[PDB]
Amino acid sequence: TWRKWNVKVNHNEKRYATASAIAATAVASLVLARGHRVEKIPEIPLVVSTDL
Amino acid sequence: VYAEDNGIVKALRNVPGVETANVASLNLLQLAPGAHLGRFVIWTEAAFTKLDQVWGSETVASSKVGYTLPSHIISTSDVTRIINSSEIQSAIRPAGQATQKRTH
Amino acid sequence: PHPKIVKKHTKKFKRHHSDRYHRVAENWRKQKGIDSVVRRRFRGNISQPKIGYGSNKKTKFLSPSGHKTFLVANVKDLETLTMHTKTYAAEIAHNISAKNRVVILARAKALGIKVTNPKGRLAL
Amino acid sequence: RVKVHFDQAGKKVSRRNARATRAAKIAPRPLDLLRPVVRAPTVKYNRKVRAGRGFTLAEVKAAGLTAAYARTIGIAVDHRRQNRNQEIFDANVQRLKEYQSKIIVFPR
Amino acid sequence: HRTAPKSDNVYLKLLVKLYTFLARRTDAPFNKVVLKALFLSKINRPPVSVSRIARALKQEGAANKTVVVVGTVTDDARIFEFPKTTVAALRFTAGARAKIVKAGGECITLDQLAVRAPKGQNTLILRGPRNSRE
Amino acid sequence: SRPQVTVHSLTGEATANALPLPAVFSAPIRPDIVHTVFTSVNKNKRQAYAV
Amino acid sequence: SDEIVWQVINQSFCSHRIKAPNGQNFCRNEYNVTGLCTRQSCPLANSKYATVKCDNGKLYLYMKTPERAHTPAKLWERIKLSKNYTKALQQIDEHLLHWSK
Amino acid sequence: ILTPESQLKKSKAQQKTAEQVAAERAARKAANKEKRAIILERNA
Amino acid sequence: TSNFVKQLSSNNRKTRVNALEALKKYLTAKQIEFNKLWKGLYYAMWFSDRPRPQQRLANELGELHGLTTNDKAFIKFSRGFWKVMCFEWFNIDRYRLDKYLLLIRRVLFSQLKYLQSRNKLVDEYIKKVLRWLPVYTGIPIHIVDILLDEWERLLKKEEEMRKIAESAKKTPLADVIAIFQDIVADYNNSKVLREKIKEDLF
RNA sequence: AAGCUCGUAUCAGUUUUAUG
RNA sequence: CACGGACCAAGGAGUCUAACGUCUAUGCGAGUGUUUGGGUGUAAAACCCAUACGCGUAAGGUUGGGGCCUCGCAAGAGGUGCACAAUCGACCGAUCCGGAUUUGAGUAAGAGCAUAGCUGUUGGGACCCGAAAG
Repeated sequence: TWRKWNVKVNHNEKRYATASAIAATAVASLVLARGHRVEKIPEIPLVVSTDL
Repeated sequence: VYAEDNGIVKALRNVPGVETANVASLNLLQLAPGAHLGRFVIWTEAAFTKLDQVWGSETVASSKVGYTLPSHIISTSDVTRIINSSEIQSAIRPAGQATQKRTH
Repeated sequence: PHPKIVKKHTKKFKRHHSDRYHRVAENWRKQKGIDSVVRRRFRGNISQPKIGYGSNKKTKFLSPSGHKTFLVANVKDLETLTMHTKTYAAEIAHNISAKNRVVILARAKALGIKVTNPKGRLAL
Repeated sequence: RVKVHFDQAGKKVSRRNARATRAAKIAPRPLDLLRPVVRAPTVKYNRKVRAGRGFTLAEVKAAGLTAAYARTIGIAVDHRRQNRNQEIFDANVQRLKEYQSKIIVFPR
Repeated sequence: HRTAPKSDNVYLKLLVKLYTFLARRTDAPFNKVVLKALFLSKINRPPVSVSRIARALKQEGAANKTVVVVGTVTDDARIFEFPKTTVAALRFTAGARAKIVKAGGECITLDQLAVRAPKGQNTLILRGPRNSRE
Repeated sequence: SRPQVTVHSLTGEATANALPLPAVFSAPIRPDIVHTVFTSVNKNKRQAYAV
Repeated sequence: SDEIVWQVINQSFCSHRIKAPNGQNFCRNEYNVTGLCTRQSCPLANSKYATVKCDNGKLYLYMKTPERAHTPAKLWERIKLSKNYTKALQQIDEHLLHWSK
Repeated sequence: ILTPESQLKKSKAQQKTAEQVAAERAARKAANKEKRAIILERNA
Repeated sequence: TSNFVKQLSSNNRKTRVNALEALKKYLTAKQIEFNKLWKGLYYAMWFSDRPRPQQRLANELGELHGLTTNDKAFIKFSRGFWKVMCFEWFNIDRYRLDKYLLLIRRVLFSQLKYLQSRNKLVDEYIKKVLRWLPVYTGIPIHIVDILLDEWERLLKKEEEMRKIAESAKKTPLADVIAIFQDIVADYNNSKVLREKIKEDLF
């Protein structure tokens, strides 16, 4: 059980990967190249009023 | 995504597949489901605005202490626009056939 | 059309001593015994696989009738072949039911694609 | 032999819970005790200032309250510590005076 | 005697995809130098502390040259006095970044260097110190 | 890019409001890094096992 | 910008891609010409694109451009096309004008 | 009513090259047709 | 101004069109203001369709110059253009360079058609172009050839005598080409654009 | 294998030529 | 020669970790490391971070010399020359009275830290199975 089950990852760098992950939520052809029938959404980033 | 929960999360918690995250966190595993980029986000209006506070731009500083978003190695991502530019195309000898002609 | 299709070697390679023993199977494997006859290539023994048998990049992967093979499940999948009816021919992965095959059939003749394995699971 | 702590996830949850009960009874009080401001030894660290154990007799006196009462008002007292540095003494006294002025006390 | 950089990093794959081209059509030596020094490893790209730049511009005509470092530029506080220059390289330590732009200079990626100076006309390429490591 | 974004109502139509882009959408995409950070970060929830 | 969206599609996966037994790999997108996702046919990394597609009616030429790139719900423009094969072809190479060959 | 203007610069530079080479075509006809003389007289 | 910038950038057709209108009814009534207007427009061109309108605007932003006071107003107002455009130039797309080269033309032609009014003024116009031709050598390449051709577009066989009388005047162009010869004769420059000029001076 | 500081302008299980 | 094999099925042997490495990638860069600990949590995850501590931070003259610039269609010619190479001056901890030799991957202008990956040495049962005694 003392097999390493976990990995330490630089913090700064990890924010790098978060930053990028958000960025791809924009380009709107990455939203397709993953999954996501999005073709009928009105606009991207799809932004809905706070009222939700 | 949202910013401050006024009671959304309970509405969506049941409905299949849908899932929310406060902006203060943004779970990578829910942005990039398997390292295939691009979750499909519905930001809300407040959170979208929060999103400068969180990360920060040339004006608003950080809120994640001592941080800045990454730089760029290129200036501009799309390359062909460099190469098919008039600004290179005047520096370079002319072209070939792109499919040569079998000799002998 | 296409060139004339040449296999360079048409006989499946077998594993040394496959038949004299069952505890040995027919899937080719190397001989690491430095004494062995099949490794040092003595006359009259079986023929190793070796790269030179590699077939002709033009006709490689071509089924005999001249098309290639592309393996489809539902009709929405064969619609990718609207363009190439002259190169690829498509056949129907085994687990498809007898319910949907007949659909892939009708629609696959309309498009004019060759289905290598019709008559699978279908009577009249 | 080899101990490997897989509960560093859980132990912190039970430590949050512990403090969550210790404030489920004592609720008005602040879980804690006022503590002096104390300079460290050893030419290496002496420039740093630190948390100590308890204020003192004297620091408690000149701050206008008495030991045995202090301990019950939230202060914490350490009887084996010796006030010398004027400045440290000052910051302490001040820190109490503060604490006094900020607290309340209920009746009985 | 190499082909493609060791890297996963997309953006120097688009650089490389640019500089192969440029090197091929323009047939200038500049491109072969810069590219042929791009594919190197991380040990082989010593970072160039900006004090070495300030050293380098102390020669003649150096007012007009865009000095170039394939590596990263890393500022050094051992200089308070820095020229007006224009630098192009891959990565800038934000320290160096703000140091130059404060001092009057300009700092721009390799792409923009190509667009500006495809022949690499009137440029300079500094190699970071090499053996100083183990 | 785009200078600004159109909020939508819950009925789904447009709205007079407009929002700048956060300029986090200017940041590089790095399918590499996402892939490494996401193998390492994905490993971090594992209950142990042994025999 | 687009070349990146490509390279992402050329290393990670598209939701849609096939990889036939020989080396070549289709693209099952509803909207594309040629049905092979490669640099110049994959509708997801182009930003300028045109195909032809049946409605169950006649064959609408669908077109897109960069400008509706961010507005997918309506991005593809659409045109019908005549029943004159001749006139059709003239309509096609009509609308496409300096769209590349 | 439609001027694409990207293709213009190309059509000019293209054109100039094509008629720079057609030079080398004719001049190369003169070159070769010349050679088939000298080399012959020297074979004799 | 901010309401202009944002009603032009607002991504929709309507808000953009009607914001154009208003600005026309406006400029009848400093450097920073003008920059802001540009970036407004620059993003108002970003959107376009089906190229006929894509042209129609290129006119529009041309016409917009047609509106020693206005001397100053529109010399500064164009300085804004050349600055914002050579700045936000190189971050453009590959496919858009269509529009912004077209527009870069209709503009330059519109600065001329104004400065053709009566023709000092001109000298200061070259006291922006001078300030500006000599970064991103992509654009001078364009204004060189398009310079001369579009100029011939102004003055509109014997027609060539109509020009070469009118251009036989040759003074404004004499000073323009004086700006080119300025940039060539120097020693530190593109080394490309130099060559390209020496193609198109001739 | 790796670096670059060569493809420099590098030699050779060889013959010669003069000195054993 | 000598050892194994009657045959079939199934099982069956370079693993894990720790300490030092070499390389490659990655993030930052005179810094460098969030994860003992706090806070928050949609709860063994994600996100945030105070104070410390680990490792690092102790310009000469010439000559050649990738690139560059100029002339030259061209070979070549002239100028500037980064890396380091070498040349003879230099500063420093240790050399007998500023020196006779040196000095130490010391300064002369930094290059490191951390994680991943392939691997290598060492101990752990350490590729699997089999020594007698104690």
